[PDB]
Amino acid sequence: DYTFNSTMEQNGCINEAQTWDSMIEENPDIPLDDVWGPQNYRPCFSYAI
Amino acid sequence: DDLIVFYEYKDLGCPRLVYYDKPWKPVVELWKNGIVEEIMNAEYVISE
Ligand SMILES: *[C@@H]1O[C@H](CO)[C@@H](O[C@@H]2O[C@H](CO)[C@@H](O[C@@H]3O[C@H](CO[C@@H]4O[C@H](CO)[C@@H](O)[C@H](O)[C@@H]4O)[C@@H](O)[C@H](O[C@@H]4O[C@H](CO)[C@@H](O)[C@H](O)[C@@H]4O)[C@@H]3O)[C@H](O)[C@H]2NC(C)=O)[C@H](O)[C@H]1NC(C)=O
Ligand SMILES: *[C@@H]1O[C@H](CO)[C@@H](O[C@@H]2O[C@H](CO)[C@@H](O)[C@H](O)[C@H]2NC(C)=O)[C@H](O)[C@H]1NC(C)=O
Repeated sequence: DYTFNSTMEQNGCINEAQTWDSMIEENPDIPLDDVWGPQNYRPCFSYAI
Repeated sequence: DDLIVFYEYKDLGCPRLVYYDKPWKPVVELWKNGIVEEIMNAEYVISE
């Protein structure tokens, strides 16, 4: 129960981004520290990724 | 005959929309270093 200010559009995500829930669902058992980070950043203004 | 076409979103993107029995010519733009600089006004052709 905590949300944010804007949506996926109105900021410029041309394609589907990466959000916290999808990243958590991605990594099953490992602590939250190694789930999402700068080694895993994929940009959303992408059109091709 | 039974010809089939495989659309590629990633190469192309969302395709344009035009309607039946309307005179249309595309508008083409020239880009230098990822910057819009001038509309192209020279002779060009299209094909399939
Ligand atoms: C802070 O966070 C914000 C987002 O919340 C970031 O803001 C965005 O940063 C992007 C990177 O600097 C800006 O880049 C855009 O990327 C688009 C890429 O699209 C290309 O399209 C061609 C085909 O034409 C492909 O070949 C390429 O591979 C790409 O897919 C560009 O289209 C886009 O250009 C314009 O952007 C304006 C933004 O107003 C649009 O109105 C316009 O229609 C067109 O899309 C641009 O180059 C992005 O603009 C920017 N967004 C905003 C709202 O600011 C910041 O970068 C983050 N801060 C830092 C320091 O990084
Ligand atoms: C998100 O909510 C914030 C409120 O904090 C909005 O921020 C405003 O942005 C405008 C645009 O420049 C500023 O003039 C206001 O001063 C800002 N308000 C505040 C209280 O800081 C923002 O517009 C919202 N974003 C969206 C997409 O709705």
